[PDB]
Amino acid sequence: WNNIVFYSLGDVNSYQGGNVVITQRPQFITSWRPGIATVTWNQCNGPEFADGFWAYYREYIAWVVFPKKVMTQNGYPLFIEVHNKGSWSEENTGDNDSYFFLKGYKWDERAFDAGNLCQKPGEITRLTEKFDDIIFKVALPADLPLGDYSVKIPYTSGMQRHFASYLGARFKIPYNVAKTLPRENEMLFLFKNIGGCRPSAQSLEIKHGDLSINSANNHYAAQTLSVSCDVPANIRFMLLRNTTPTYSHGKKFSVGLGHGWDSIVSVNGVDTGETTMRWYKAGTQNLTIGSRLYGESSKIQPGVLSGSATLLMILP
Amino acid sequence: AVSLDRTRAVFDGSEKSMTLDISNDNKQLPYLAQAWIENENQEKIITGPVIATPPVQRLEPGAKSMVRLSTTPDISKLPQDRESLFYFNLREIPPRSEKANVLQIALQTKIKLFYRPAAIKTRPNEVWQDQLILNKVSGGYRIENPTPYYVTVIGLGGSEKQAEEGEFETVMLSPRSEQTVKSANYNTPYLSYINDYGGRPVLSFICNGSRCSVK
Repeated sequence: WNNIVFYSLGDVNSYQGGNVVITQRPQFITSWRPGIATVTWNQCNGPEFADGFWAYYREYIAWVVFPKKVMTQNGYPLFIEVHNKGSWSEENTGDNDSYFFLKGYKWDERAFDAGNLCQKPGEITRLTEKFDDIIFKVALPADLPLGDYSVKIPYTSGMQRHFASYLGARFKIPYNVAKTLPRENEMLFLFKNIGGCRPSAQSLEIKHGDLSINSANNHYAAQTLSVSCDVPANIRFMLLRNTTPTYSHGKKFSVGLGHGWDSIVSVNGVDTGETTMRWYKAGTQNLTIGSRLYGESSKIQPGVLSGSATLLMILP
Repeated sequence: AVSLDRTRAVFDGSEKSMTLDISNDNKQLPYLAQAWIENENQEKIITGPVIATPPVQRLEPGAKSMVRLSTTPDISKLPQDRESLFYFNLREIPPRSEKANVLQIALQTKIKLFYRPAAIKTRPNEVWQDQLILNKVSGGYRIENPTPYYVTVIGLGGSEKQAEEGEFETVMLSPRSEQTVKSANYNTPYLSYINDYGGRPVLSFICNGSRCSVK
């Protein structure tokens, strides 16, 4: 005979993530805590009660069925991630909706202790076993509104019990049914989104079609990057040199494109190679990177040009 | 097009390390995220009291990841009664481009890094650090800061609107320094900070002769 019982702790608490930028991921800690855990599900196929006459084997396992995603009252949907799980064993990648953290405490503990082997729904016991804290770090989309939040996140947490006749007891609740269990324990999460700016997420290539040998001497091309923003912001931009240029231009910024060809690279019309975009009010702003080519017959060479630069953003 | 999680990073002196999220927001291509630390002179420090690991990593298109700022016991040579300044950089390395004449550009964030000892460890609550003393002199104010902390003032004006909107060359005041900045005299002044968490507050002042304390 095999016999399974579960209790749900139903823990309540709140965690202040504090002030974060939209790109920043805030965090909360889901502590396991002893307390008075109520039975809510069981699968019984053995003796109802236990006595001194006959022995039986044990297996106790913990559970925390934490939801994979949540949506704010604002209607925007938050995403949760596991920063630090601990000695807990997460055991279900396949299912999307919830994480499945669990820990086997006992296994094959041959015990004679008399009492209730199948407490039916609504009965209670005082669980007094500790486990690790499970830490979570939350993901916020750029469109999240600025200000204070208070996301109430429900979850199940509790200790599965398995009393058994057979040696080497191995019975565990299915993941599907684990999801359906009462999410009695949930902890409010409070955090503040100050917001922040994020640049365009794209390839920065600037293309010139034809080598043209000597004829393409002062050839021009350029490309633009968006830089969206929620709040007021300064972003000191500085083009940096990777490939060292062949010729010298006084205060103009330059990059070697190879074969005795430079590119005088500019940003918002600046040969100097430094600018500054500023945000008084919110919204995006474009940033226009000029590449002007330059060579001279003395060291002009046939071949395919290519160089590079590093547009460095000094966020103060 | 990898980017960082925060504008500016504060290293707790009590703790041994800290994790900063990055994320390859380009979803068509994979990228390499070079990560490094620089001293207050903005030069690279390779064995330095703080170090960042890993120095390079492949981020698959769309993939988010971390970097680890951490300590070496030559941190004890730092001063413990005040913050020390570093900068944590991050440079994206693109896939070398398809063969055509092409200039390749590469984004790089360069945030501030504040080693803050445990002796001066801040309250969890945004602590004030509001003690500031704008002193009038020819050409404008001379801003005192006798706090043991780095403080970037981003604006100065007559009102909360002027400080927020009005043009001003940003100044970072080292702990225990006084520095002159150019500005028109204000009957009641307004200085705009950038706090640990990143948002830009506004302090308002009360000028009793040369000395102006906060309200």
